[PDB]
Amino acid sequence: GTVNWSVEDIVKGINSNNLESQLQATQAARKLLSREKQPPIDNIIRAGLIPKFVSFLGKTDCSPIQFESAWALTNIASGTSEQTKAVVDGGAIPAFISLLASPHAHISEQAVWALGNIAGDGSAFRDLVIKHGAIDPLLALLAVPDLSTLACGYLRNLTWTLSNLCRNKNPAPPLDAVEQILPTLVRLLHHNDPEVLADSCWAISYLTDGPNERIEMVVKKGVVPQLVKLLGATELPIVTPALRAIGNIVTGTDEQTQKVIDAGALAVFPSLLTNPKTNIQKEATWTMSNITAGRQDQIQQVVNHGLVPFLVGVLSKADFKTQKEAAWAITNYTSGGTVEQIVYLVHCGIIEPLMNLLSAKDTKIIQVILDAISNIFQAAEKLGETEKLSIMIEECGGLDKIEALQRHENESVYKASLNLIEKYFS
Amino acid sequence: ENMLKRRNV
Amino acid sequence: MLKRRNV
Repeated sequence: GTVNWSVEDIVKGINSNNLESQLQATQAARKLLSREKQPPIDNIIRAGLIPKFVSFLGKTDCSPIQFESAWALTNIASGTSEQTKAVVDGGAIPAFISLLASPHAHISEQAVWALGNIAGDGSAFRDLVIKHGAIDPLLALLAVPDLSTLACGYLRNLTWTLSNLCRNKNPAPPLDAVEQILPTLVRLLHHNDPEVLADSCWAISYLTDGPNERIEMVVKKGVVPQLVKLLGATELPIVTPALRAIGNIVTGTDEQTQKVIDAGALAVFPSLLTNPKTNIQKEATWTMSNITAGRQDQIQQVVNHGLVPFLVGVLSKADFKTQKEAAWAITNYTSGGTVEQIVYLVHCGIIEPLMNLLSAKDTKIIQVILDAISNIFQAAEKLGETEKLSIMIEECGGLDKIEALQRHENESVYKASLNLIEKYFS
Repeated sequence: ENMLKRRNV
Repeated sequence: MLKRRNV
């Protein structure tokens, strides 16, 4: 009786002076919008139904129509920016925020979902949602002694919505908004539902993607340990965002980086650096490059965990992108590491795989590598081993590639090449 | 990354 | 800053 209705019929009824007729019509709208494929969002919008739906949200006396219209608006906002804008333009935000206090959980759940889709669109709406005061009503929904007493799906919806209020960067969420949210976030990050866990990590990964002051307010809550732990999770949906947070945190101050190391992060990398899911491998190597780009005692930490061998491996065989992250990890290592350390690196077999990479069709990596070689020679120059090093690079045909690059087009390249040639060979 | 919006189906 | 935010 509310299945497959035509847009005009939905209009016909929503316009009647019959509450019940409207309810039936609003529900029919919901079903159209909740259909498997091609929900007639633009058709419903053109019919001018949003204002009507928004107004139904406030019909306290008829919770049923509140729900239906909520669900309907929710799906419209789930669309394009263009469409989401329509919902916002209709006054949906304040109304949805009002529903968070509803006595009907499935209704405030919808409101949660709805606000989730709106802040999702981006910075602008994200901040408008905050300005209408959504954060408190939301957080209030989690003010319970034990998160597990809440309906699983309901808890997931809130988590997801909260994560969206942490998302986007130009600009980043308002500092006080982040400060306000973080506490609940930390608590959610210790829940047993993999879903909640994944989105909790995403939220954190978002907050840690920015300036050091941002990273700090996160690290300041002492969640790094928990992240390192989730970093070891067996579910890829959790591991991915966790590795993102850790990877971001290590782009900050060395003190912040130290935190993840102290947390045991490194012990998981042998696994991560050989992980089957290509992308996890790229993130892992990228993270490693931001660790090798730090304090020597930190580089040493990498060395003690036997991660160099893995870096050699990654450099030797992996997706090119992962190799590019490896190139950096290496170059950064040789850029700030001790002599003894730059030596160990060569002893692990860094030279061959590193040379083979010079054949890569990418001027940028070619620089990072020559750059890296430079650093290595200089360490070998301090041990009068420059010649011996030359042989190696010559043994695996590296020199045969440096003189070729010498005749490369990019300036940075041919120049770096020549220097090496004359200064360390011919 | 889990994407921006979700449609209740 | 050797730390690059490939973001």
